[PDB]
Amino acid sequence: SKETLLQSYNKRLKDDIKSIMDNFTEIIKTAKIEDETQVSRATQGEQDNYEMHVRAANIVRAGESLMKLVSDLKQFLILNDFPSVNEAIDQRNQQLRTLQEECDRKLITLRDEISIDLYELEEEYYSSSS
Amino acid sequence: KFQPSLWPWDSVRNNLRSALTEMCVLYDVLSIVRDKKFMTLDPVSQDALPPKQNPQTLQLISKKKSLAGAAQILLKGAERLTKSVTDFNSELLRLRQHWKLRKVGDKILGDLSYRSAGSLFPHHGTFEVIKNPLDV
Amino acid sequence: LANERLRALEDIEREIGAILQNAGTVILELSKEKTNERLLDRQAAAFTASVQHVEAELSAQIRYLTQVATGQPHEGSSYSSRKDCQMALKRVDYARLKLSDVARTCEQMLEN
Repeated sequence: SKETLLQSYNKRLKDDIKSIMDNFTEIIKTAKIEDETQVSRATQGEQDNYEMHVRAANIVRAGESLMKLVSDLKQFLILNDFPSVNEAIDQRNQQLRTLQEECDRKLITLRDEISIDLYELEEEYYSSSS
Repeated sequence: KFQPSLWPWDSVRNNLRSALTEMCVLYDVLSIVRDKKFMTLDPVSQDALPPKQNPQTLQLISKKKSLAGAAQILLKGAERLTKSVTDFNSELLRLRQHWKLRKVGDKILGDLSYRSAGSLFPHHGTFEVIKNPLDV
Repeated sequence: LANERLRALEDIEREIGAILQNAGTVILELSKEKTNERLLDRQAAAFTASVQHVEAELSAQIRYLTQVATGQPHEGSSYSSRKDCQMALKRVDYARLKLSDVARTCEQMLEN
């Protein structure tokens, strides 16, 4: 339903913000240097490098998901935000009415001028001697 | 030499299966260690002398390199977003500004008939909207 | 119409700014010497302010969308006015063609 879709959007937003914050905080925490005990410097360093790269990838993925959320929200607004549909419909209607009225005024003035010319031509043609 | 039709993503499988071999080596060695037969354990007190101050300097250079790679992937994604934003929903703006639209399921449909304008014509004008920027 | 959409565009740009501020902060932390630790604090506050107001804008817009959603397909339209405008324009076109024909017969009469 509409409620269900809006809830789902809220869930996605909360999840994305939470993920960006958590990944950044975890990267900062690993960035701490600590004294080693039973971790074998080389292994500890490679594991830390992998963790940082994976978390950065996760942050970028969360940003892409936030872009997807913004796009979905834009689609919902363009499709069913009733006020803006009403202002678009009304503006379209008023513009088309003004164009119709301009066309009809042009046609009516054309008819009157053509009618006066027709009167002159009728007098000339019917009163021709031949 | 042939594999289940995976001609891209083969080298990732090589690295992952090499990891799978050495992880099976770890499971193997700790399992045969875990039984008393075929492998045994002896507690030995032995000590090592570190020739250089290894945790300080090694943790330093490794953490600066790790933070370098992390900032690289982050800022590369950032500039990808910059070039990525610099067109579909603008055409949906224009199309909704002229036409009557709705959404059912994932599909986005539109009405083409004058039934909003008063015709009781037994034919629905449902046209689909298809991203291809936009088509009908 | 341009208002809420421009808000969505701004939130797009600020998501980019959030990622760039993350990247700039770890850029400054990766430096061998990072003298501008005050600027590190400024970039950190910039990052957190970006994430927080992105959350604020998107939460506000989901709330506003919750207030004006109906689940019904909006039975309004603007078809009849477009139809009448098309008929008016085709009246004008018909009169143009007929005036061309009358002017052509007048040119044939005056031409001799």
